Amino acid sequence: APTLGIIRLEHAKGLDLPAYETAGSAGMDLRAAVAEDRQIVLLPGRRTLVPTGLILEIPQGYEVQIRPRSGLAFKNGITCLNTPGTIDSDYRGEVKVLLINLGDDDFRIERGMRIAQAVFAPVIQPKIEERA
Amino acid sequence: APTLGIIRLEHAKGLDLPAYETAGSAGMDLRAAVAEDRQIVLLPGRRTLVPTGLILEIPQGYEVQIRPRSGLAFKNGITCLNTPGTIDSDYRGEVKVLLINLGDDDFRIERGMRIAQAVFAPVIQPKIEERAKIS
Amino acid sequence: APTLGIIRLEHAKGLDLPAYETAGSAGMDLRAAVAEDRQIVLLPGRRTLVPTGLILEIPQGYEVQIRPRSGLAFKNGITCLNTPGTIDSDYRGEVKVLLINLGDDDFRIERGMRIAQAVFAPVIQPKIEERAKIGAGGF
Repeated sequence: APTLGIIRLEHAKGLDLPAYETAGSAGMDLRAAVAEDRQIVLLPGRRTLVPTGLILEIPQGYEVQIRPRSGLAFKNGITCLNTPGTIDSDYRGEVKVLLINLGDDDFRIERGMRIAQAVFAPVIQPKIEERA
Repeated sequence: APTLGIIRLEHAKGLDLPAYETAGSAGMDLRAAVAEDRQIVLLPGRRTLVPTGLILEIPQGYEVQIRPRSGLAFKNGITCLNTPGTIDSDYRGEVKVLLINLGDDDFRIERGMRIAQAVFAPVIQPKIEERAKIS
Repeated sequence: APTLGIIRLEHAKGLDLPAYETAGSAGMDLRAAVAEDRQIVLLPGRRTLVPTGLILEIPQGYEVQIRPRSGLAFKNGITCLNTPGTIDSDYRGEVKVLLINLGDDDFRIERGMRIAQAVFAPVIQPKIEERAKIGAGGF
């Protein structure tokens, strides 16, 4: 099995590492690493980039997809706007989740809230051949 | 090849099992297993769960992704809000599809309508190693 | 490595083909093949199907996923409405990207603009077995 490296930045240190819940799980929940005293309200129609405080180190040949939580999508109409979000094996910046409120409630985002799921997947760079 | 188990519930009566159209197909189309003599109305901005009438039995090591139907996205602005929806090997509920109307017309959901596609894939759980420095 | 064939239609003449930025890139950017000195102005809440002028010949056992660019989603609220758009190995039509504007400002699509990314990956088909009796997936 490949190894996924995770660095917790300072604002993610008090939150758990991502992990698979069971041997059957497809993904790992990611949480909002906003400050405890800086909760936000995502208004209907609006979008916001939510920090996780994580840097991912994905080996060559793999990617991580950032997918929506189904519960939040159903209950509140919240989703990830750029889904599935593509984290490259090459990326060493912080992973951030772009949420959009496509419902009609004023949705509160708080530190520690589960906001998305990460799925680790193979990816290939094919030879690209122009043809007639 | 791995085997995907499918249970058809009673309200899926008369609807075929999902199947791949060809050896080249990446996904299987799912249909709306809603009551036969009713149209469900999905107004602009609204979302709703649509039953497929299927329980999937996905073997450990694999997942199913639920992806949008392109034709309904183009023609009516309809999509799957939580796309790509993740169904794991633990899940044994009925598969439901979360549609949202991001167009300007009343959209009518009818029995048998194709509403999404299912893509079956292996899933990998990498070893998670916390690191203090960029490698 | 497998080979992705790309046939260029007339309106993609003059444009760079899709290519990976680095050896670690998961996706390669797709460009709008609208006529030069033509524009698509996409108003808030509207969707439009943007031509790439490319046909992909993907070999069997693989698919291409059309996914959104993160920068357009963040900066403009633009996304791919049918994401991830599946292109299978049987598909020989022109690739067209279905953009929707979920932001507040107009979004102007111009020739050559990078409007999506394509991710190439293996795909499998399981055997399907009907059963009578008996996790992410529920709501």
